[PDB]
Amino acid sequence: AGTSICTSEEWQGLMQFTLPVRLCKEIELFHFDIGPFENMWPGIFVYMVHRSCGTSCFELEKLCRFIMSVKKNYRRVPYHNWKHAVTVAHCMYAILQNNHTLFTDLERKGLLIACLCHDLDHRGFSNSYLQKFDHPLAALYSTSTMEQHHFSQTVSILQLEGHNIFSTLSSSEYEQVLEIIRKAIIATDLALYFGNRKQLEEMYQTGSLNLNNQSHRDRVIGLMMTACDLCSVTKLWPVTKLTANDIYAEFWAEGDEMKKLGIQPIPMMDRDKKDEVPQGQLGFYNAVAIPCYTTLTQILPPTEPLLKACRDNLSQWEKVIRGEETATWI
Ligand SMILES: Cc1cc(C)nc(N)n1
Ligand code: NI
Ligand code: NI
Repeated sequence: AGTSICTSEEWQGLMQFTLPVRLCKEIELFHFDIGPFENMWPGIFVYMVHRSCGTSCFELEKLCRFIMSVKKNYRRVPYHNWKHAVTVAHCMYAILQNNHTLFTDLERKGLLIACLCHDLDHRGFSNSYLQKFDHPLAALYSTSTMEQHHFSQTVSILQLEGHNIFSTLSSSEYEQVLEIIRKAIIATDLALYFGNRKQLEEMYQTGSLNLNNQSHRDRVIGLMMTACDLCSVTKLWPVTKLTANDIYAEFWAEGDEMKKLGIQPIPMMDRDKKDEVPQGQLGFYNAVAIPCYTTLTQILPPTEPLLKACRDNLSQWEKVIRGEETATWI
């Protein structure tokens, strides 16, 4: 109920934080895994905003209140949580650093914020669930149901006293950035991704793609959002594999609720069907991740390491299917 607000101790604590020097180098790399540095996550986000957008892009007090309140509005769910938020934001930073002047200052700040915020107040339930059982959210938001909620939650956070990090923008740039953020968040609806990716592939292959064309820009940004949302699949295998455990933990909890409502869940969400997971992952990589990073690499060549990593993980799932797994810890 209502929007949660960070404590003074929380945001002041973040203000005083300094990132260990060794990580400054690592954070630049696509494969960087935030996993082992939980206490540093919010500081890691400040760092990325500061490197990408300058230490004066936002008032530091407002930025630190914003970040710690964002954290407090992620729920303690197995996957769509704070850790996922910072991970997605880190992928965006890496894409932007490698593609820096293709994007405006306003686009970089909006996108880094959009990624941090893009799953705000996720409950561990899919759009499929919300719509199947007519959750109130589905009444309010007929398509892209959770994504429209994530955007609404973002704007609610900006509206907290002292949290409006975009207040100092010109009224016109203010409207532009909220639009950048809205579009970016809505684009994290995977339902939209299939069409977007297909469109982009065609525009690329015919050579009509034009980043001076706002609709094209929006689409490229959309695909960047997908690439970042799915970046678990671009990490080193052990990291990818542990993250998959958390994702399925959420799926099986949803499947359980469906069973209570008289409906057998899709196999992916069925905890009595774990034998099908390796094949399910294969389908996911072949249908979603591989094409995503393939097209992104065509459009932004510096993102190639994402695609190489995703390819290596596909291979690992293939090995699992064939019975070639080595030891795994959970
Ligand atoms: C977000 C997501 C969803 C699925 C089915 N697999 C993976 N790896 N990631
Ligand atoms: Ni989402
Ligand atoms: Ni997400």
